[PDB]
Amino acid sequence: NLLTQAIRQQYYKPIDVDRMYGTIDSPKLEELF
Amino acid sequence: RKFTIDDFDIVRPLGKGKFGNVYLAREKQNKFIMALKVLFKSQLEKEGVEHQLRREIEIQSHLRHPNILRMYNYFHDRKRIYLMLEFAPRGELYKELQKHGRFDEQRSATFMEELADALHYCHERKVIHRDIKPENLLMGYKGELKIADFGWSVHAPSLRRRTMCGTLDYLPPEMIEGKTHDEKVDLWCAGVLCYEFLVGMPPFDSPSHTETHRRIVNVDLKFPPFLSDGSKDLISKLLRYHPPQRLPLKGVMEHPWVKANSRRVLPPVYQ
Ligand SMILES: CCS(=O)(=O)Nc1ccc2c(c1)C(/C(=N/c1ccc(CN3CCCCC3)cc1)c1ccccc1)C(=O)N2
Repeated sequence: NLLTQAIRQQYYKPIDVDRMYGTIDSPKLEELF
Repeated sequence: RKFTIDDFDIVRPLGKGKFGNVYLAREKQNKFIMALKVLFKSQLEKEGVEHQLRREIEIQSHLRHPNILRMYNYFHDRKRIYLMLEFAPRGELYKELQKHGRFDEQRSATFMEELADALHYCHERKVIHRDIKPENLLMGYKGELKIADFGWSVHAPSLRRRTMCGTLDYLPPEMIEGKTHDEKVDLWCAGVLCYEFLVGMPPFDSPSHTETHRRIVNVDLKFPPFLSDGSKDLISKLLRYHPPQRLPLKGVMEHPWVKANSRRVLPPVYQ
C-alpha cells in the first residue's frame, strides 16, 4: 500500500530523530519501577 | 510534555518480543513509523526483571549507530511501559537464515562488517554485548543488520566480569571455564556468528551441553569443505582460545574477505 511506500520514504528522507525525539523529556528510570 | 499512547496510531502487531508485545505504530505529530514495545508493569515486577529491564533501557537508549536498533524515547502509564523503537522492515534475521539454510558469502560478509562496526561503537563506550546470535538481530529497509536486544549487555568501565551469560553454542571458553571475561567475548561470538551464517549451524553443535562445552574449550573447529579460504581465515582468527589473540573488531572490518565480499551500504542520514 502506501505504508510500504511510506516506509521507503522514511529510509530516503530521514527525520531529525535526535531532535524530534532526543529532545523530549522522558520519565526518570526510578519512576518506571 | 512527554509522549503518551494517544500520541500514536497503532497499525498492527509485529509479534511477541522480550517480556512484551511489539506493535507497528505511527507517531501522529510526525507521521513517523516506529515499533512500540509494550511491557506490563505488574508482570515485570512479578517476574523479577525490574533491575534487568532498566539496564537494557539504560544501555540501549544511549546508543546511536546505523546498525544498532535505535530507542527513540520511552514513556509509561498506569499499567504499562512503552518503548519507542526503530522499525526494522525486514524483520528477524534468524527467520531469513532458517528460510535459506545458509547465507552466501556476500550476505555474510556484509552482515559481518555491519556487526563489527556496531560492536566497535559499543566497545569504544565500554559496553559489552555478550549475546550476539542470529535471534538478537533484525534487518533494516535495505537488509542492514540491526543489533536489537541488549539483555545481557553491560557497561564495564573497569573491572573484569564473572557472569555466565549468553547462549550455549555461542559461549566463549572463558565463560565455560569460570574465568573472568572482558569485551573480547564479543569477538568470539562474532566468529561463531560468521560460521553459522555461512554453514547454517553453529560450529560446536552437539547432542549434550557437556559435549558442546567440551568442543568449545578445545576449540574443536571442523570446517565444511565448501567454505572459502578467506571465510575460514576470518573465522579462525576470531575463534581463538586466548582472548588476547582474537582478531580485533577493526581487524574484522579490514579483513580481505570482508572487503572483497561485503556490499554494505550506510543508510541515508538527516540533513
Ligand atoms: C529484539 C528486541 S525484542 O523486544 O525481542 N523485539 C523487537 C524489538 C524491536 C523491534 C521489533 C522486535 C521489530 C519487529 N519487526 C518486524 C518487522 C517486520 C515483520 C514482518 N515480516 C516478518 C518476515 C520478514 C519480513 C517482515 C515482523 C517483525 C519484530 C517484532 C516482533 C518480533 C520480531 C520482530 C521491530 O521492527 N522493532
